[PDB]
Amino acid sequence: PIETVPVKLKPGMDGPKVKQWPLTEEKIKALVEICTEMEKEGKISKIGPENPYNTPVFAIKKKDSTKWRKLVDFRELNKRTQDFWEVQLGIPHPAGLKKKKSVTVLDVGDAYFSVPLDEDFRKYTAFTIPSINNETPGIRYQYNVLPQGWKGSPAIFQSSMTKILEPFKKQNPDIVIYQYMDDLYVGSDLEIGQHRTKIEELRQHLLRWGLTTPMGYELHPDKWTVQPIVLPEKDSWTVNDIQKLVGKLNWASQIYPGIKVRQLSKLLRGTKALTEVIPLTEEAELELAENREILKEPVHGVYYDPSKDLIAEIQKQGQGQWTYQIYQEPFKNLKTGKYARMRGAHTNDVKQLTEAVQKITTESIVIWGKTPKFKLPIQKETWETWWTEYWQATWIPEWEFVNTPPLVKLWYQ
Amino acid sequence: PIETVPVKLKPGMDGPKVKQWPLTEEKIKALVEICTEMEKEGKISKIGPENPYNTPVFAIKKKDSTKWRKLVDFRELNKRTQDFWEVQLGIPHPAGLKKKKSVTVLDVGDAYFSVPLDEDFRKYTAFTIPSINNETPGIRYQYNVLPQGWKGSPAIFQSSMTKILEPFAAQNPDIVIYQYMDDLYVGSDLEIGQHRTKIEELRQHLLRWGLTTPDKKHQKEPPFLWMGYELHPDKWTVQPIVLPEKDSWTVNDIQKLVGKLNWASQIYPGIKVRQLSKLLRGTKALTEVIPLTEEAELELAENREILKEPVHGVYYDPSKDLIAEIQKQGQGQWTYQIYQEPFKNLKTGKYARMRGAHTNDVKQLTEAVQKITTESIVIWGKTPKFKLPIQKETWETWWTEYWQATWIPEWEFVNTPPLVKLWYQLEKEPIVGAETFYVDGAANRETKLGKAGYVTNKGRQKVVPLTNTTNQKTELQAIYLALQDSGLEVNIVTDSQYALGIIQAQPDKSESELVNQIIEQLIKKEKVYLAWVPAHKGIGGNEQ
Ligand SMILES: N#Cc1cc2c(Oc3ccccc3OCCn3ccc(=O)[nH]c3=O)cccn2c1
Repeated sequence: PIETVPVKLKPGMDGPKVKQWPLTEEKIKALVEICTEMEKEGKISKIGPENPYNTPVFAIKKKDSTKWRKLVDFRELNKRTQDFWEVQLGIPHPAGLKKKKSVTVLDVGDAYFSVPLDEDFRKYTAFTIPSINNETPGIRYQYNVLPQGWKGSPAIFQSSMTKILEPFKKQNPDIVIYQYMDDLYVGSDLEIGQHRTKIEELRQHLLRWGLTTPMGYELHPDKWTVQPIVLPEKDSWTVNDIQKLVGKLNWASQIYPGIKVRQLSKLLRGTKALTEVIPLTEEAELELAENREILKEPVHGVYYDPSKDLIAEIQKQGQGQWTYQIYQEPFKNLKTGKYARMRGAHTNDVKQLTEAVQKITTESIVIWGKTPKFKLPIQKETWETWWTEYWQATWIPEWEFVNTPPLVKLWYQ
Repeated sequence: PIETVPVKLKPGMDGPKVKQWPLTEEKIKALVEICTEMEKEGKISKIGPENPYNTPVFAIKKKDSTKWRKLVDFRELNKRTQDFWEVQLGIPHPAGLKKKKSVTVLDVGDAYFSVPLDEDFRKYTAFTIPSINNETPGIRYQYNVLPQGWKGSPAIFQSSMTKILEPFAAQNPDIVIYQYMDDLYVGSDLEIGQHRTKIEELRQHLLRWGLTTPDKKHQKEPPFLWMGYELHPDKWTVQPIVLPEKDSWTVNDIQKLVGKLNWASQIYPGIKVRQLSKLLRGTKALTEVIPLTEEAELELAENREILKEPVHGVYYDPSKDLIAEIQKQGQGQWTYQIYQEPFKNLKTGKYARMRGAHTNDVKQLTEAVQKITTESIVIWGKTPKFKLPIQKETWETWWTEYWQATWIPEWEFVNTPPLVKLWYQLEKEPIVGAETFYVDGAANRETKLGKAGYVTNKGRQKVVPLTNTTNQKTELQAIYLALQDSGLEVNIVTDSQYALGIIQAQPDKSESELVNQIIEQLIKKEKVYLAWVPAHKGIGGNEQ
């Protein structure tokens, strides 16, 4: 009766053809095991030379658990299915989700495995498990069921998900539930404990309806905002300090028009030593106070344009701290923030950057219902090599790499 | 009886329709002689006059003209055929192979003609042997097998061979078969007799599926010449490299030279391609005769000296550690060796930084480690332990303050010079008891004259005129002037974000001589604090 939901591609677009990155023997073995089991379950099947298309595949860890998880990178196929998952079958994004005091993220991905995939479309799910040293051409598969990571999967399953969630939504009308990819985001204003009990109730509800889900993952979007720019606070000021001040303020003159550096500039008029301590005048203090006052107000006329893509820029602040800005257009910031982590040695740069990208992406999902394209402060090949190590997410955001940044530290810090 | 692979034409297209007049007579007769024996073997089939499609046919000859050869130009059909999976992008590297007690190379003849073509697609392969022209009806044919030069032939053949290999590979899990397009490479730890038995068994297997294999026992004997390599039983190397000596050198000859040198660099340590590539920097005139510089000829001489004696690599042992060691050649060139053993290299290689006008040793070392890591992942499926000519405190100092995110795996320090060091570090805070130089420079986009200069807090002022310089050049020249005229501790102030950008990157070398001199000065100094201010805000700025 239900058969399979037919999937069409935007006319003029062929299937994705993407290279398969070389993998560790360990990860190749893990993928072989996983795919053997999946083929045994009918989820995927082997294919011949007449299937040109290919999608990248990786091996990550699921919960941080000792068992491997297969991660298919569907970004390209998503771009090519956009008409299907966005316009035609699209899922509405609630704007009240970011309001809730606590948001838990549940993994509903397994739900997609039961539902079959449209025959004619299956050839576009093709992927290759690589061989070391090109010993053999890789192992070729295609999906016989809705694949995780594809945006068409939750789109097709949307009705079923709605029907399953309906009895829970009625008993809890003040609970917001959104579905992005394989993830179900649940917000509430409840106390942390009773919130967790409610999330557990939802777990048991989904479970007795057949949906399996694998302390907890808890965001707090009510604390999320656009962070204000902070000027240095010193008892005394030297020539150098005032120079950094005037420079930073002049940079901020792009974000706000109403910045006046005049009285601070007239103080440095004579050419002096950098370490010479120069006291502030009354006009200078007036100007500093005025600028500090205008600096704490949000930027004027900054709104989110749904059609435009989000852009997240990250910069490294040292000492395990990173800063980021999410924006659609230059010098208009929809979101800014700072990410940090554990002390001692839990750590290294790539790990922190990865966890940061995941955090920013999740925030971006909760807020605008879509992911930003990152500008990453890292060598391309380095990131391409090490990113799958620390990656716990089931989706993959878009990214590129910058050799540029001038940023120093202090300006965003 | 091989299962065919279904093939479609590209959507919105139909079978190729072409007309071929050429040529002559004897070629037609030869085409008849060939097509009759081909039809006899069932590879092709004569179709009665209909309205099918058509493809051009040519007839050519190999050496010893007693042999005749048929050729079909399929380009018009290939454009209309569907895309296929990539056969293979690259070849296995000998350093990544594992030693087997015996290795046998088998090659199958008429490989494509030994595999069937999808039935419904066959009609698109139709061609015509023209009768000598009285208007006499021509001879129509079509392929029942994979045609040579057809887009789908290599991939379909590959998969066919794989599926044919499947049942034999199940009965013999302890023998290793590498598949290359026309070739099979089998290997085993089995005693020689058992090996010959297994190989003959495989030969009969393949023969039952219609695949021919060499009748002479194993055919070729080690060492094998494969894809430019030499595989000996216990060792691997490259086929002999010949560096020609000429009075005149064109761009093509330099291309070939750089090619051979690069190809040699995998096994032979020390090969330097820098200057010879500098000759090839020009994109202009691919036929242009290029005079060799002295550095290029010295480099080439050194490469000849290295290539004088032969060297060879060993194979891979999974039971042993994978080590990689890096040395700096000093011109911005780096070399490395990958080994499980002290006197034996699995392979070697080189890294060189082409992009950017400014860099430093530590960054380049990082990049090299990246390249080696990638290559190791590709070839051996793992990453090597690193032996690096850098102190841990140096590396730490670098990656802690570096704006990017860098990563190096477990590595140990090797004392072999030249070491990788930080030749200077700018002060993070201004220096008390040090003269403050306010520097500036400017130019004229038309005349390109311009000037550089400084004004200090102690009253010192200087302006030096320049010729054939740009704005950036003068902006750097100002800072250089400040460095020249100051003491061992100096505070410089510049309005140029460019110059600040170049200097704060802490380069230990550059293409520009100016930047080099600035580096020398920075090294000579004890404490240097460089600071930036907005230009034209009328604070500490120079006006010239
Ligand atoms: N013509 C040629 C040719 C031979 C091979 C090749 O040989 C092997 C085949 C199966 C197993 C191990 C092998 O080699 C392992 C290393 N080795 C290679 C040669 C030899 O005699 N002994 C030996 O242990 C592999 C890849 C490309 N090739 C190209």
